[PDB]
Amino acid sequence: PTGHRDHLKRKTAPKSWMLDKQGGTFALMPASGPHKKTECIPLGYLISRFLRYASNFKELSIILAEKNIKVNGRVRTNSHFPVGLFDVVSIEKTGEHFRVLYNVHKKFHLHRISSEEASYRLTKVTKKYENQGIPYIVSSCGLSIRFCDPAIDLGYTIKISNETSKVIEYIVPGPDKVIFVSRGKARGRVGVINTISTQGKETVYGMTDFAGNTFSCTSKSCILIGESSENIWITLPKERGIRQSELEKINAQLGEMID
Amino acid sequence: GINHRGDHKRRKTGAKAVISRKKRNNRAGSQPSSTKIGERKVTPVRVRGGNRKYKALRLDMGHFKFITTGKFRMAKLLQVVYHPSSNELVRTNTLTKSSVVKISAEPFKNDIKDVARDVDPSLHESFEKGHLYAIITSRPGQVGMAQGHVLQGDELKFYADKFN
Amino acid sequence: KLKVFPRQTGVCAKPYASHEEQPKRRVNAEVCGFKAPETAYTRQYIDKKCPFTGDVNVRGRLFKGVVKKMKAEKTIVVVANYVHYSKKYKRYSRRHTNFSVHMSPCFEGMINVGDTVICGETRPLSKTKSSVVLGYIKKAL
RNA sequence: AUCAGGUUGAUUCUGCCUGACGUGGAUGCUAUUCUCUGGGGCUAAGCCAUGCAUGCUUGUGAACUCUUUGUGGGGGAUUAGCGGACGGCUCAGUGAUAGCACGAUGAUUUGUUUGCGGGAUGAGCAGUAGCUGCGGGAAACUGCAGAUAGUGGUCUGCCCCUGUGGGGGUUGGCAAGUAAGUUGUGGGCCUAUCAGCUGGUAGUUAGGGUAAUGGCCUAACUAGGCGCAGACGGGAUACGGGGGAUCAGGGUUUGGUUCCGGAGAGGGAGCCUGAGAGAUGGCUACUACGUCCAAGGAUGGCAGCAGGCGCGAAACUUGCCUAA
Repeated sequence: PTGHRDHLKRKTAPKSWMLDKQGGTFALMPASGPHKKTECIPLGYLISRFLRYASNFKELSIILAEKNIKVNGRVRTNSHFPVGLFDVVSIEKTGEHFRVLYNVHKKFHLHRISSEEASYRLTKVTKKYENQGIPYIVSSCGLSIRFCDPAIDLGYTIKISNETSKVIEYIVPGPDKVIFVSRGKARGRVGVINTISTQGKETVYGMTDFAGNTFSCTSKSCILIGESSENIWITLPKERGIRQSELEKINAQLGEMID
Repeated sequence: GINHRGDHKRRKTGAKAVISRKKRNNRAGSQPSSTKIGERKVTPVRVRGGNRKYKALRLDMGHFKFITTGKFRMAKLLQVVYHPSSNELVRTNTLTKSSVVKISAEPFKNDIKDVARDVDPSLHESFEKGHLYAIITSRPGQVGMAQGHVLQGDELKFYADKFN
Repeated sequence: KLKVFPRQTGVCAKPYASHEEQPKRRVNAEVCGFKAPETAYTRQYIDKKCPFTGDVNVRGRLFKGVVKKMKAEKTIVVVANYVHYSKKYKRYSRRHTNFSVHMSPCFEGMINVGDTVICGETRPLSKTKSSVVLGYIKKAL
């Protein structure tokens, strides 16, 4: 036990992938690349469980070797390629576009979009370095972009072209904005910033759902997706990320309990 | 071979060691290379990751720097006169880091004539016998070369009291 | 009894300089709330293991203790107190841990057996030392 | 959230012994069906007959071969490349150097994956696999001659550290992701008919070695370091957790065994190739037991899946599979 492992047992697969407990002993192992390993799903599951296109694996490998898929406007033919949050999946025949999201139950979700919305991507700026006489910035999906503004720093959200891969414009975080929580206890919930305070080298955002509930979370689990409550830069899913509590779910089915 | 683990040492309280593993190639080491003077010989070794070190077995022609003017010259190595740790490394003419060597003085003939025989008169007396003193700040067993600077003033007096 | 010529790692002076005009000693201000002593500026010593004028970085947890011994060269023994909870009997017990700590020479005539010190965590410094003294508090009479 | 029987001629007590309820192993009688879930761990980490458990891809095209024939085709040997460090089995060693929890790496390396960067169509000589012949040996294995791709030296240029001298190298990169190494503190197995223990032992200064910090190793010098809040020793069926059983509460007992971490391949050592091994379906030696021979040599590793012997109170098929 000093050499890398190449297999996944099925009990250890992440809960967001929604895999049945039986159905074999193994699960697809994702490859290295764009996103982290705890924040991606293999490409081959998206085409046979979330679209139910291929019923098999002999068929799923006829769809990928015929070059019919494009992640972020770029053809992919590998079933282990990893796909992450806010990524566009395009399918030429039967023209369609999807964006990869979460539920409020914290599972994955494919959300259909239009064509002039399929030329976007939102990411956070994490690193920044200079090499060979050029200034770079590093995305949160892992890319480097050269020759951006000199006034983009760690934390801002940037908009990537997705057909030339170049920055368009960005968002600086401050009160009266919108947020998507990409991980943690509160994954898949949208809010509106109220206060920004500090602690021992931390920043915490007080938030407020689109229904009145309150909220709070560090700045490492949040991406800005809007300028104000009616200026969001992507299309949200059907439910908008509310997460009604369990008191408020039985009254829907049972009414109130007045004295 | 040489191995750099500490699984075989007595404990902080003095208790005898208990070993439950064979040695690992993770922590393997080498025998000391002993760089002598004369007729350059350097060897490339293959190290972890596929990378490369250069292990000098013999060397001539250091690459020294005159500090007051800031110019590099390539001189010739004559002999070793002081090593701070072991003086059995001076009887053998072995070149480690921070050993003081006696160097040939011709290539610095332009540089030394910007200093008078005023406050440094001990630098001008050895120049007329034909040699200067230098000191090595590279690691000849790890990079395959000697590289240092010439002693003047404060340094040259501190070390001169050592090797007489 | 020095064996090499004394000079801080990082600065480089010139051979024929004056004793009043030559480079300045570089010092710090340590983990945010600890200022360097004043015997760190006005003193001559070379310590590569010193937190202020040295080459070590302090990234880790800070702890407190009581000076128990001062008998080796630049190394003291500090005792730290703590407590453990028993579940079956519903009570605590008092316990201690021993540390070997690096004391730089800028604390020469300051710490005595019985004071309290604040130490920081470093990379391994010897077989038993992995921490350093940052400040102290002299005992009250 | 419960009690019964038993010391007396009769009595009230103290006190243990026994019954009444679960659970893991072995065993007697007796048995119709289907559905889920288990089965050589304890004794011998004892010894093993026979079969199977690891091979693929070409910008590579030999022998041979076709065509009325040419910078033509078929054919498939060998070069070159990738993998065999994972998967599977077991619990001897290890009482904390392992494992779990929270930390440091500003002290480090990372093939395949992703996005950027980077690349000698110059001279001049050596020379090989397959292939075509002569052969040795009981075997297992092997030699010599002939002629050719890739290829290997040396100059030339290119790049690097320098320069009022010179000296090296032969194209090897950056950032993410994935993996790996190193390191701090803390935890109820039993034992004082175990009370004092420790010499690379505790520290300083220099160098070597390493991918990297460090007595990891060496030279010189100081005299330290741990302990009834149990040191240093010795014992028992000691792999650690996630977990299991019992059941008012508080507690007691157990975990060889699906998932994650470690360690090992009869016993010890030492190494090569490679991004990664101190590898055992890799190599070399000593050592336990061996096996085949024409006698001079050559060889073995089921704690992989079936199976056999042995051991014991104690545990299944030498089956079918180009489907999930």
